[PDB]
Amino acid sequence: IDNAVLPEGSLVLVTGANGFVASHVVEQLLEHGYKVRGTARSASKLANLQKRWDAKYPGRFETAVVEDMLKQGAYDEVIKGAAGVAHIASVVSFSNKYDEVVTPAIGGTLNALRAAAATPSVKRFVLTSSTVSALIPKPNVEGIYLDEKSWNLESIDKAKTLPESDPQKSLWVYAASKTEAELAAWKFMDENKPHFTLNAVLPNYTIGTIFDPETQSGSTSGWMMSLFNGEVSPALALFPPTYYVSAVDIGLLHLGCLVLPQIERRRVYGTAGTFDWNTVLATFRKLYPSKTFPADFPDQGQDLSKFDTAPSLEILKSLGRPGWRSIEESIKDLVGSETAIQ
Amino acid sequence: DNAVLPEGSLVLVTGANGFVASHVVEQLLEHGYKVRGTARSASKLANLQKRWDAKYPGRFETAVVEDMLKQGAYDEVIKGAAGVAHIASVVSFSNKYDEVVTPAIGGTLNALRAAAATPSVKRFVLTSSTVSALIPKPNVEGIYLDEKSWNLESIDKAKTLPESDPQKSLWVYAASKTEAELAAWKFMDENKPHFTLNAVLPNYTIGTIFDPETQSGSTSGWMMSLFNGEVSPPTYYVSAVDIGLLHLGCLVLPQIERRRVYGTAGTFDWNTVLATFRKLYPSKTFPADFPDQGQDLSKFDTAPSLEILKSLGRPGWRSIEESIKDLVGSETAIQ
Repeated sequence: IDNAVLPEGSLVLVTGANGFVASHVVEQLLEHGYKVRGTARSASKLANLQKRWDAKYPGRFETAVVEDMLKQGAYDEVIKGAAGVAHIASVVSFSNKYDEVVTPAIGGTLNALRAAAATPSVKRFVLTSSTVSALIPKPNVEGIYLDEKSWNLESIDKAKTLPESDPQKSLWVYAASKTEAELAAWKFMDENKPHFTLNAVLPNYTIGTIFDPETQSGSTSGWMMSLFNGEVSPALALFPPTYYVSAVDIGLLHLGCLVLPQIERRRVYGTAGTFDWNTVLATFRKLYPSKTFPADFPDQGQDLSKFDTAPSLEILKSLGRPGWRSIEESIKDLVGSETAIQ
Repeated sequence: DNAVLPEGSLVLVTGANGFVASHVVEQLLEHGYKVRGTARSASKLANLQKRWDAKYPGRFETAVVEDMLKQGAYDEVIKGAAGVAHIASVVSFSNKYDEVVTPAIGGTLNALRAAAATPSVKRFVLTSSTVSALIPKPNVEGIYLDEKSWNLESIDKAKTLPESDPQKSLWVYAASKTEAELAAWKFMDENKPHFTLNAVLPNYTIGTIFDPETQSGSTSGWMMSLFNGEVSPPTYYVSAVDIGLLHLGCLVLPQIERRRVYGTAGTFDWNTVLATFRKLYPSKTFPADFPDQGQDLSKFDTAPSLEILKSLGRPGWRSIEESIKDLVGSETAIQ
């Protein structure tokens, strides 16, 4: 990558590297000649992915264990030698209680940022936020344009007082946690003025290959894979139409945020195009004509929102892509195509 | 395609001046049908007659029916009609159960008798309500409404509730709608007439008010009063255009016979409405959010409704923001 701010062969720390989106960030870093150190709560969580990257990119990926993401000093050992950091602000919804979900998301982000501020070698930091830090997808709402100034401020209070019976409450709690974490990151940058530059990537609904299905199935692509296999969730039919984005493209967006000189203090939207479950089902049926699939879902309406994707397309162009990968190609990355083996 | 009423046929719409009825009329006229619309006086239809004379020239005609109950009331106006849409409206000039419920049944039975004596009438659609199935109550699990659900409870409740009960008028309205729809289905079974009956059961209808001077005593009229800052259970909304489409499908679609068709698009409360008002009119000031009304946990069997909408060219229910926009518009800075 010409004029890269992180030299070729530099080491990037990717937190939560076992996660589905994170594993695509790692893969695109490795694909472009960078070394990666990936953290997980236990070595077992990375063993399969470690096996894949040792085969695919020998000697370029290393597992690092961070048992407590919140503990002070948690990243102080693993960050040493890193020229960049990719922190994925993951949300653990083991509970309905706002404080149990939102606070660890902020706390993990601040901990990673503190570690970077104490490491002079770190030059770039990329935070994985979400489009929910701008808005919750709402079908058939006109006049929604999201840009780098759009913030989901409402989600913070809304997530606190929604009825438990509301089918969308978990989505709102996830939105509050992503919003609060991204806000905390930008506030950290302004208050502490650290030596590194921060960028945020805001993926929407990421569709792509699941490298290790046994552990990565609790992901956007994992849910789509369960649908492919004939599973239907009641929350599935109440999910709003939204934007998809290819998992490779999301990995590229993080790579550009880490290495490209023209990308500083940006919020980069991962929003390729709109979709609903019936477009997914139609693509399943074309890719596997012999397979039986669930029936079409009742109409969920249409997403009329639009996103300012100018820095995203700039990054994609700088990294050699004509534009967004198509949903049909993205879905094919996930489920493959029907083959008659002879 | 395959409409059971020929294209260009005449439909009699009773009470055509009413808000819901006027949307039934508009959707019939929009689809190339002729409409004869009745009202208690010509004055109640003059404004609507002017609008439909402009929008659909020569396709709407006013007919005066002073007494909806009197025998023979529809004998002239029904002649030549291939369909009848009777809106079972409820006149709440009184709290007395007998004074409210009895005319609702009597008008329905009179319309049905007129259709039974007119061979040209092939389809009859009755405007009932979701209150003929249930009265909305917040935070009740396991409520599923289907075409067998009947609000039998409302009949006794409406007669003996205390006057101080804030819900008493709603229960009397529920009893009138239930008793009228029951009477219609019982008429079909006892008299076995030549035409087919369908019922549309709207919930809270939201849409454009064609004639504000006369149509404001409606669900949409109440919302417009809130929009204008007046404050005078959570339930399902439905777009007024969708309700008109549901009546049209009940009148012309071959796949729809002896059905109770729910107009129930999605749940809402007044604070959802106020939020939509504030977004549509950022400069305008509106009433404060209401105290928590609870949540509507009921679900409706909307299978024939969605079949009708699909057959008439729609992807599904019209959205609440689109429906509220139909009613109040959006803020404009005129240059």
